[PDB]
Amino acid sequence: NPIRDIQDRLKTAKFDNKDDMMNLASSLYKYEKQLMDSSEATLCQQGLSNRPNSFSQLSQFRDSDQTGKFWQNEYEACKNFQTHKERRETLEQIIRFLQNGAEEKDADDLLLKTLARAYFHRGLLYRPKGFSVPARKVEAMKKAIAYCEIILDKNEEESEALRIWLYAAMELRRCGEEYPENFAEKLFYLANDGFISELYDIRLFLEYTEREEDNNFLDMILQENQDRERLFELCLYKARAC
Amino acid sequence: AGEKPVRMWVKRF
Amino acid sequence: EEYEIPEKARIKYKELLRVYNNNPQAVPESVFQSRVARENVEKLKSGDLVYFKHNEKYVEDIVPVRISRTVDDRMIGKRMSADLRPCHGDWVEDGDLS
RNA sequence: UUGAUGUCACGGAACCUUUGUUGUCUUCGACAUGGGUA
Ligand SMILES: [Zn+2]
Repeated sequence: NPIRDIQDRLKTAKFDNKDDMMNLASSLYKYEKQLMDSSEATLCQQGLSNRPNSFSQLSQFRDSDQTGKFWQNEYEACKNFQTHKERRETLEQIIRFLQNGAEEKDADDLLLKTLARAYFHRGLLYRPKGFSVPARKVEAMKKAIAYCEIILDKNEEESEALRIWLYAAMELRRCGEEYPENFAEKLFYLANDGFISELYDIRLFLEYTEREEDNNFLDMILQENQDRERLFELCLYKARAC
Repeated sequence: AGEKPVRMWVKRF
Repeated sequence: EEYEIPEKARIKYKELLRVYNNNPQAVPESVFQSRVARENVEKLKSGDLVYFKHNEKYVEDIVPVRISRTVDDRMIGKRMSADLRPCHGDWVEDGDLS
């Protein structure tokens, strides 16, 4: 029960504490979201016990009052769904709920990172219905770039925002579109950040090498462990490095 | 209605 | 020696005012009605002469005349079991849900 | 405010998806009033 979760959060909640206030907001956010969906949880017709105390705690919370952390955990649930139908639907809900926060001037970077990453992942799931590349896939990859550029203007070397910007830029190339204007500059900054031992990031460093002829990242690529699931990708990456 | 206080003679027993 | 007026006593007095005004058995002649009923008093203002009941520092009840009405300090919802109240109902506690 | 020996843009349906629904007997008996007396 979402209501039972809220009631438990109210029993042990310190408003100066940040761990409790994050759990209480999570229970409140989850209960509201299940209401908007006409899910079977809406059949819970009970209320909160200890009304005078529940009212005071809820009233203090609203005066004391993160959106980013609740929705970040909702996205991490998407990445574990087996079917593309399951992932495509949940990405639909995340995008529509986080659109309001993106418009706000005082928008948390965690909210913007989650929304840009949700646009990128939804862009990968657009099924073609013709000879042309889907126009929605191009728009999704461009929206993800726009959100990341909001973060990148404040901090030109944000580690995750650069990666999401570079992920969407590569998929624009795969769709026949050219690279964005600052693709050379954004790619240089990730090289300054260091080296990431992830297959989906190694290809970004190979693009850096082909444009800057810098050999520092190549030996790191050739030392990768070969116990990973997508072994064909790593063999191709090492052949490019060799 | 007591807007202006008034002095009066009172007798008690 | 002065005593404090809590928000409870003001609400009881404001309930008392509308009972005087909305009296279906009130005399037709406004001259025979009380000052509260005749002038249609709707709030307690400064300089008003009343009869008050106090305990220790705080006041309890306020009446305009010597013999008047005793307004209950609870809503009638508190005078029945909380289980017998409507499953979805109204707020009878202190403070406003607004 | 064009450029010219080359424009199918009348080459492209703002299209697709969501019950104004839910809950309530046109019902009915005890008062009203503030002092007065000492
Ligand atoms: Zn009921």
